[PDB]
Amino acid sequence: MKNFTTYLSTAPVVALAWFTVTAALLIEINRFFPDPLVFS
Amino acid sequence: AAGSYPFVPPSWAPSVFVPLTGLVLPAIAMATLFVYIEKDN
Amino acid sequence: LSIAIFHFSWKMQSDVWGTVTASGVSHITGGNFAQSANTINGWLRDFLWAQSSQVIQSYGSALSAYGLMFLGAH
Amino acid sequence: DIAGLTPCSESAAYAKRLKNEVKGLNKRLKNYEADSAPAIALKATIERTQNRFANYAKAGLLCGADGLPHLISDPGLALKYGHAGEVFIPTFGFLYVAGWIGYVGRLYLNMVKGEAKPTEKEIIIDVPAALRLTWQGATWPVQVVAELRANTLTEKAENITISPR
Amino acid sequence: FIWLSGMYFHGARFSNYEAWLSDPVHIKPSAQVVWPVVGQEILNGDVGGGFQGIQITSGFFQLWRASGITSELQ
Amino acid sequence: WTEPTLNPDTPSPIFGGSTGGLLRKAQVEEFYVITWESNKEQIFEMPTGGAAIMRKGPNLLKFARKEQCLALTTQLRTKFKFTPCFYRVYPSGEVQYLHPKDGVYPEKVNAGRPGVNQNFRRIGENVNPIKVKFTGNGTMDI
Amino acid sequence: ATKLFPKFSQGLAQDPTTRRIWFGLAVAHDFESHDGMTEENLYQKIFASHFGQLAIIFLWTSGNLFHVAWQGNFEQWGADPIHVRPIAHAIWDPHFGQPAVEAFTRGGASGPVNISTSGVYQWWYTIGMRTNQDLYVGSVFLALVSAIFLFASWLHLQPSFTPSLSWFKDAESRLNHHLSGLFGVSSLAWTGHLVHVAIPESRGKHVGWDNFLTQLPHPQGLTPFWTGNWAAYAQNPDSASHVFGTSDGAGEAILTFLGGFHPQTQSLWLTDMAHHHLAIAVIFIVAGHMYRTNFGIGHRMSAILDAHVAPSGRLGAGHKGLFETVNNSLHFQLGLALASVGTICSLVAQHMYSLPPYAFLANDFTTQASLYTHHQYIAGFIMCGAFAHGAIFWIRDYDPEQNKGNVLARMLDHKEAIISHLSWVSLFLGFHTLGLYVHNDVMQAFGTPEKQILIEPVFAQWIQAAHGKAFYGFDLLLSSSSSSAASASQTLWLPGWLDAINNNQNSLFLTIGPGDFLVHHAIALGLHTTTLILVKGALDARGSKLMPDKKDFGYSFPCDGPGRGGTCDISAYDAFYLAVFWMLNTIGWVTFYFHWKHLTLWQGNVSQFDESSTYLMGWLRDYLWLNSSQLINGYNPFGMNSLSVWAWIFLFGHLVYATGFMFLISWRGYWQELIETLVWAHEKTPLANLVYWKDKPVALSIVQARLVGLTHFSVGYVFTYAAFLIASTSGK
Amino acid sequence: MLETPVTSTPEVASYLSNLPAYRTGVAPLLRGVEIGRAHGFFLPGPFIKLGPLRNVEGAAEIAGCLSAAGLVIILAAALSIYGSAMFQGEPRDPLQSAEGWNEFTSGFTVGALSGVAWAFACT
Ligand code: CLA
Ligand code: CLA
Ligand code: CLA
Ligand code: CLA
Ligand SMILES: CC1=C(/C=C/C(C)=C\C=C\C(C)=C/C=C/C=C(C)\C=C\C=C(C)\C=C\C2=C(C)C[C@@H](O)CC2(C)C)C(C)(C)CCC1
Ligand SMILES: CC1=C(/C=C/C(C)=C\C=C\C(C)=C\C=C\C=C(C)\C=C\C=C(C)/C=C/C2=C(C)CCCC2(C)C)C(C)(C)CCC1
Ligand SMILES: CC1=C(C/C=C(\C)CCC[C@H](C)CCC[C@H](C)CCCC(C)C)C(=O)c2ccccc2C1=O
Ligand code: SF4
Ligand SMILES: [Ca+2]
Repeated sequence: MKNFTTYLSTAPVVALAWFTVTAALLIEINRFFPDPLVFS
Repeated sequence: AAGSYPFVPPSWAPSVFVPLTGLVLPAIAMATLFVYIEKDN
Repeated sequence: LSIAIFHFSWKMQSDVWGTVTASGVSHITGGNFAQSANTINGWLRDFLWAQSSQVIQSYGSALSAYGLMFLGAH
Repeated sequence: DIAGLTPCSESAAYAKRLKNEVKGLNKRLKNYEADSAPAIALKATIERTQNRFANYAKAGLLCGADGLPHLISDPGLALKYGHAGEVFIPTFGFLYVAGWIGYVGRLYLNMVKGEAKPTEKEIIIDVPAALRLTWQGATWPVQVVAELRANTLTEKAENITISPR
Repeated sequence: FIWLSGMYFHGARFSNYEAWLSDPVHIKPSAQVVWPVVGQEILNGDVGGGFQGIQITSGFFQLWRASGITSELQ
Repeated sequence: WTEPTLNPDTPSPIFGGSTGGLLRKAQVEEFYVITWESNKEQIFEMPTGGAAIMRKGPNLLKFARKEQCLALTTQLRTKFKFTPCFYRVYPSGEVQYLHPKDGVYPEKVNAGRPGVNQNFRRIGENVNPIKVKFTGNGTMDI
Repeated sequence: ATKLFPKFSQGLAQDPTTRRIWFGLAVAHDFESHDGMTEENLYQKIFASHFGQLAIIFLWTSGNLFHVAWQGNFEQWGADPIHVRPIAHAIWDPHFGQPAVEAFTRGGASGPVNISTSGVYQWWYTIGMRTNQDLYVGSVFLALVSAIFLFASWLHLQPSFTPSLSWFKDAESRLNHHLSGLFGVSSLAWTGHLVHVAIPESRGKHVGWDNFLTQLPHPQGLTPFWTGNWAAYAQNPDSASHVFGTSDGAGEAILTFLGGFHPQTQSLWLTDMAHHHLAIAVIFIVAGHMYRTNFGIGHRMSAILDAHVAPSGRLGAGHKGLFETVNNSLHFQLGLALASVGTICSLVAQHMYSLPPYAFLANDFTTQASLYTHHQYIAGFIMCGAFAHGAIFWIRDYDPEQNKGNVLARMLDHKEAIISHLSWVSLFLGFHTLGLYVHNDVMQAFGTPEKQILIEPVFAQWIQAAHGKAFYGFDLLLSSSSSSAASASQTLWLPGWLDAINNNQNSLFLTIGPGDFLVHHAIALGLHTTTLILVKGALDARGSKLMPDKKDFGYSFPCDGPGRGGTCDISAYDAFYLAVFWMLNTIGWVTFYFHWKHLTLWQGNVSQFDESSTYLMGWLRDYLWLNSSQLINGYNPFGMNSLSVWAWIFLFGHLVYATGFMFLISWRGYWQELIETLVWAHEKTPLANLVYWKDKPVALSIVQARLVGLTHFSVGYVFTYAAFLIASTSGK
Repeated sequence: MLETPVTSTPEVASYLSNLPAYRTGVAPLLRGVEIGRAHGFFLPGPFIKLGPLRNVEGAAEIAGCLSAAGLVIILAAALSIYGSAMFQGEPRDPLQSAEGWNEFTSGFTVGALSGVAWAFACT
C-alpha cells in the first residue's frame, strides 16, 4: 500500500483527480445555479 | 502620328508587343543568361 | 485517402443516393458529378462550398455539435 | 443609457428573443406525448429559459438593438451606475483564486527545493504536504506583501543565470 | 471487449433500438443521450420513436437486427 | 612506418554488384581505395548497400566518398578488429595515402603531429563581428 | 571548374553544385559581404542603387498613365465617375476564347479590358487631369525623369562624381536639406499646383501650361498675402451646391479650413488640402533650418544626444555615444527608416478610408477595399524588415565597448524582462480573446445568444464622443457644445467635422459594437506576438544560452547541429522567417474586419456585422462562405463571366500557398537522397547520358527552402485574398 | 552497374549502336539530319489531331505542321546554348565537342524541319 499510494501520487494520477473534482464542482454549481452570466 | 497625341500606339501594337514580350524577348534573356551563368572562369 | 472519401461522398450523392419518385429518381445533388468533377473549381463550388452549408448552419440544431467540431478541427 | 445600450427590461428585441425562443421549444413539445421524458425535458428547457431571460433583465443588463445583454468594463461607469456585478466584481474574484493557486504552487516548490532529490517530488507529488499548503494560500495577499516589504518575494540579480548578451 | 460491451449497454438502456425495429425506415438510430446541463441538452435531438438523443452512424442497430436481437434484454 | 604504397592487383572481396557504387566523379573528379587484411572469409556489409564475402588475406575495395571508406574502416576495426587503410586515387593515378597518414590512428596521441586549427583562447574570448567588418576575416580565425 | 556567375562571391563562383546559381541571386544586394568591399564603395554603390529604384518608380508610374490614356476611359469616367468603371488596360490574350473575349468587354470598350482598382482615376481627376493628353504629357515627363535618374546612377559611379564616405556621413546637412527642400519646398510647390490648377479645374476652368502665367489663382491676387490680410483667400468657399469640375456652386476661396468633405465628391475639400500643404511646408522649411551646416548658427546632433542623460542615472549614459552608432551603422538607420515608413504606410490606409482624400473615392467600394488591404499588407512587410535589419545591426555593426551604459546597451541588460513581458501580454490576449469567441460560439450552437459574453468598447466610444460622436450619449468635449474645445472650433472645421462624423453613410468614426471589441483585442495579440518574435530574435541576435557564439555564426545560418537537443531555427533570420507568418495572420484579421464592417455598411445590413461578428462561425459562413459564392462561379459548366480571372487566381493562390508547405513541412535530406537516385538514372540512361549537367544537381539549402516555401506561402495568402477582396466587392 | 538481361542482350546493345548517335564515324552533321528527321516527322502528329484548331477544315494540318516547325526551332536554340554552356573549353566522339555539337544542332534543325514538311506532304 505504501507503493500503491506512491503510484496514486504520480503527476498523471494527481492531475486526473484534481481536474475531475474541479470539473465536477463547476458542473454541480451550474446544475443548481444555472445560467450564471452576472454576479448580480 | 495622328489626331492630337502623335505617339498613340497602332491597333496592331498589342498583336506585336505582347507576343515579343513573353515569347521572343524572354527566350533571348534566358539563353543569354544561361550562357553567362555556365560561363567558365 | 481524403480524395477517395470525397470521390465516394460526391459520386454516391450524385449518382446513387436519392428518392425513387414516379418515373425517375431524385439524387441528393441531381446528378452533377459527371460535368462538375472534371475541374478543381467544381470540387470546391459543387462539393466543398455547396455541401459545407449543413455544417456551417448546424448551430442551434441537434447537429450544432458538428458545426463546433468542424471549426475546432480547423 | 451608457452607450445607447437600452436596459433589457425595456429592450423590445430582448422580449421578442424570448417569445420566439420559447415558441421554438413549444413547437418541439407538440410532436411528443404530454408525459414522455422527451416532453418533461422540453418543459424544463422552457422554464429554465424563461427564468434566465428574466434573471438577466432583473440584473439591469443593458442590451443593444440586437437584444443581447452587454457588459460595462470602466470601473467608474460600472460602479456609478450599479453595473459592478459584470466584469468589475468578477475581476477581483479571479485575481484572488489566481494568486491563491500561484502562491500555493511557489510555497510547495520552495519546500521541495532543498529536500533530498527535489526533482522526484515534482513527478511523484507529495500529496500530504501538497494538501498542507493549499489552505495556506487563503491569505496569500497578506503574505505576498509581507514578502515585498522584506525583500524575499524575488531573487538577487547576481544569482540568476542570464544568456550571453 | 469493454468498448463492445459498452456499445451494447448504451444500446440497451439509452437507445431507441426497439422503437427503430418497428419502423426502421422513418426512425433514425440513436444511442447516445447527453446530460441536461450547460444547455448541452440541445444535442438530444428528436431521432423519432419517443427518444431524444444523438443519431449514431456506427451501424450497430442494423447489425443487431441481422443478429436477430429483438429486445434490450438480449 | 612508411606510407604504404597501393597494390592495384589486390584480390577484391566477393560481391555481385550494386546500383549504388561509383559514378562519373570517380573518373572526372576522383575516387578512394580502402585496403585491409582478413583472417578468414567472412560476410561484411558494404557502406554502399548490400553484403559481400571478404577474401582471406589482402582485400581492396573502391569508393567515391572518403566517409564510405572510413565507414568500412571502422566496421572492420570493430566488427573484425582489422586495421584498414585507404588512399585517394586522382584521375592521373596520383594515389594519396589518406588514413591513418601517420601510422597511429588519429584518436591516439603521437609526437610528430603539429597543431593545426588550434585557437588558444576561450570560445567566449572571440572579438565582435564589427572589429572584423570589411576585413573579410572570421572572428574565430582572427 | 570555377564559374563567373557569382563575381562577388568567389566561394559561390568555385561552388561545383547548383546552389551557386540560387545564392548568387540572393547574396547579390548584400554588398557588405561582397569580396573586397570598402565602406565608401558600399555607400557609393547603395547611393547609385537608390537612383535605379527611383528610375523604376517613375517608369512604373509613366506606364500606368500611358495605358490609362492609350487603353482607358478617363474622359468617359470623368463625365460619369459614379457609373463608368475606370479601365486599367486591354487584355490581348492570344489564348482567350470567344466567350472570354465577350465577357471581358466592359467599362465601355471595343475589346476585352481590365477595370482598375488602384484608384489612379479618382486621384488624377481631383488633381486637375481631365483629358488623355494630360496623361500622355505626364507619362513622357515622368519617363524623362526616370532617364535622368538612370544617367545619375552612372554619373555618381564614375570617378570624380563618386561621393566620399564623409559626404555620405554628413547627417546634419542631409536632414536639413531633406526637411526644408525635399519635404517643405515639395509641399509649398504642391500648394502651388492646388491653388493654381487643381482648385480652378474643380471649379471648371482650364489653367494648364498654356495659360498659367496669366490666370489669377485668387481674384484679389497676391495683394491680400502682401498686405497681411491673408483672410481674403478664405472668403466665398465652394457652396454645397458646387459640382466638382463645374462652376456650379463654385466659390473663390484658395486656402480655407472648412473640414469634413465636399458634398458631391464625398471627399476632403481641395482648399482645405491646399492650406494643409502650405502650413506643413512652412513648418518643414523652418524645421530644416535647425542642424548646423557650414555657416555657424545651428545644432550639432552629437551634442544633443550626449546632453540627454537622466540625472538619476536610470538610463545609464543615456544617448551619449549613440551618434556614431547610428552614423556608422547602415542597418540601424535602415531599421528606423523601415519602422517609420511602415507605421506611416498604415496611417495612409487608416486615414484614407475614414477621410476619402480624392473625388468619388468612397463611391468606388472595390478601390477603397483594395487600397486599404494593399497598404496594410505592404506596411506589415516593411515592419518585419525594420526589426530584421535591427538584428543585423546587433551582429554586423554594434560595438559593445563604445556603447557601454548607453540606452542601447542597457536594453540587452533587461532583454529577458522585455521578451518575457511581451510573452505574458501575448498569452493574456490569446487565452482570453479566443476564449470569449469559443464561449459565444458555444452559446450560438446551444441557441443561447443572450448567454454569450458581449463586452462593450466603452473606452473607444468615449474617444469617439470626445471627437463629437453623439450616438453614444456621453456629452464629452466636442459632443458638448458648451465646452471650451467645442466652442473654440465652432468657427472653423468644427461645423463640418460634426456633420460628417454624425452621418452614418460614411466611414468617419463608424459606430463600434461588442463585435469590434473582440477583433480589436485580437489585432493587439498579433501586434504583440509578431513583435515578441522579432524582438526576441533581435535581442538574441548575437547571444543565447543555447548558442552563446551566434554573432560568430553570422545572421543567416541553418542550425548549430542536432547538439544540445536541437538547434533547428536558432538564427535571428528564423525570428524573421517565423514572424512573417504571424504578420500575415495579424494583417489577415485586420483586412477581414475592414472588408466585413464595410461590406455590411455598403449593403445596408449593418446588423449583419453587429451580430454575426460576435461569434467566429458568423465570420466564416456570413463572410468568407457567403461572399465566395459569386467569385467561385466565375466559370461553371454552363458558362463564364468577367469574374473568371479572379476565380482562376483564387484557386491559383491556394496552389502556390500549398506548394509553400512542402518546402516548410519537408526538410533537406529525403530530397537530397532522391536527387542522388535521379543523378544515377540519367548517367545510366542511354541516348540521354550524352546530354549532361554543367552544375551538380543539389537539394535546396536549409535556409533557402525556408524562404522559398515562405515566398510561396505569402504569394498565396496575397493572391487568394486579393481575388476575394476584389471579386466579392465588385460582384455587388 | 549490375549487368541485367535487359542492359546486355547483344541484340539491344546492337540496336543502340546503329542509332545515329552511338554510330560514331558518321560526320556529326549527318548524325544530326538523321536524328532531326526522326524526331521531326512524328512531332506534327500531336498538334494536328489534338491541337487548338483540330476540328477546323483543312487548317488543322497546316496549323499542326506550322506549330511543329515552331517547336523544332525552339529545340534548335536549346541545343545551341547547350553546346555554348558545355563546350566552353571545347571538350573522342566529335559530337561531344564544341564544333561537333554546332554541326549536330544544324543537321537537326535542317532535318527536323524537313521531316515536318514530309508529314504535311503525307496529309
Ligand atoms: C483601465 C483603463 C481605463 C480607461 C481606458 C478608463 C476610461 C474612462 N474612465 Mg475610468 N477608471 C479606471 C480605468 C480606466 N478608465 C480605474 C482602474 C478606475 C478605478 C480607480 C477608474 C475609475 C473611474 C471613475 C470613478 C470614473 C471613470 C470614468 C472614465 C471615463 C471618463 C473619465 C476620464 O476622462 O478618464 C478616466 C478616469 C479615470 C481612469 C479615473 C478618474 C475618474 C474620472 C476622471 C472622473 C470623471 C467623471 C466624469 C463623469 C467623467 C466624464 C466622462 C464623459 C463621457 C462625460 C473614461 C471613458 C468616469 C466615468 O465615465 O464614469 C461615470 C468616472 O467617473 N473611471
Ligand atoms: C506553481 C505553478 C506556476 C506558477 C506560480 C506560475 C506563474 C507564472 N507563470 Mg507559469 N507555467 C506553469 C506553472 C506556473 N506558473 C506550468 C506548469 C507551465 C507549463 C504549462 C507554465 C507555463 C508558463 C508560460 C508559457 C508562461 C508562464 C508565465 C507565468 C507568469 C505570468 C503570470 C501568469 O499569468 O501565470 C501564467 C501561467 C500559465 C501561462 C500556465 C500555468 C498555469 C498552471 C495551471 C498553474 C500551475 C499550477 C501548478 C501545477 C500547481 C502546483 C501545486 C503543487 C502542490 C503541485 C507567472 C509569474 C508567463 C511568463 O513567463 O510571464 C513573463 C508565460 O509566458 N507560465
Ligand atoms: C533641398 C536639398 C535636397 C533634396 C530636395 C534632396 C532629396 C532627396 N535626397 Mg538628398 N541630400 C542632400 C540634399 C537634398 N536631397 C544633401 C545636401 C546631401 C548631403 C548630405 C544629401 C544626401 C543624400 C543621400 C546619401 C541620399 C539622398 C537621397 C535623396 C532622395 C530620397 C529618396 C526619395 O524618394 O525621397 C522622397 C520623399 C519625399 C519626396 C517626401 C516624403 C513624403 C513621404 C515619404 C510620403 C508623402 C506622400 C504624400 C503624403 C502623398 C503622396 C500622394 C501621391 C503623390 C502618391 C530625395 C529625392 C537618397 C537617394 O539618393 O535616393 C535616390 C540617398 O541615398 N540625399
Ligand atoms: C491556428 C494556428 C496557430 C495558433 C492557434 C497559434 C497560436 C499561438 N502562437 Mg503561433 N504560429 C503558427 C500558428 C499558430 N499559432 C504558425 C503556422 C507559425 C509559423 C511556424 C507560428 C509561429 C509562432 C511563433 C514564432 C510564436 C507563436 C506564438 C503563439 C502564441 C502567442 C501567444 C498567445 O496568444 O497565447 C494564447 C494561448 C492560447 C491561444 C492557447 C489557448 C489555451 C489552450 C488551447 C487551452 C488549454 C488546453 C485545453 C484545456 C484542451 C487542449 C489540451 C487537451 C487535449 C489536453 C499562441 C498561443 C508565440 C508564442 O510562442 O508565445 C510565447 C511565438 O513565439 N507562433
Ligand atoms: C481596475 C481593473 C483594470 C485596470 C487596469 C489598469 C488601469 C492598470 C493595470 C495594471 C496591472 C493590471 C498590472 C501591473 C503589474 C506590474 C507588476 C510589477 C506586478 C507583477 C505581479 C507579480 C510579480 C506577482 C506575481 C504572483 C506571486 C509572486 C505569488 C502569487 O500571488 C501568484 C502571482 C504569480 C500572482 C481593468 C483593466 C479596467 C479591469 C478591471 C480591473
Ligand atoms: C506628371 C504626373 C505626376 C508626377 C508628378 C511629379 C512626381 C513631379 C511633377 C513636378 C512638376 C511638373 C512641378 C511643376 C513645376 C512648375 C513650376 C515650379 C513653375 C512655376 C512658374 C513660375 C512663373 C513661378 C516662379 C516663382 C517660384 C518658382 C518661386 C517664387 C517666386 C515665383 C512665383 C516667381 C503624377 C504621378 C502625380 C500623376 C499625374 C502625371
Ligand atoms: C521539394 C523540396 C526540395 C526539392 C526541390 C527542388 C529540387 C526544386 C526544383 C525546382 C525545379 C528546378 C523547377 C522549379 C521551377 C521554378 C518556378 C523556376 C524558377 C525558380 C526561380 C529561378 C525563381 C528541396 O530540396 C528541399 C530542401 C529543404 C527543405 C525542403 C525541400 C523541399 O520541399
Ligand atoms: S534537423 Fe536540420 S535544422 Fe535541425 S539540427 Fe539537424 S540539420 Fe539543423
Ligand atoms: Ca486641364
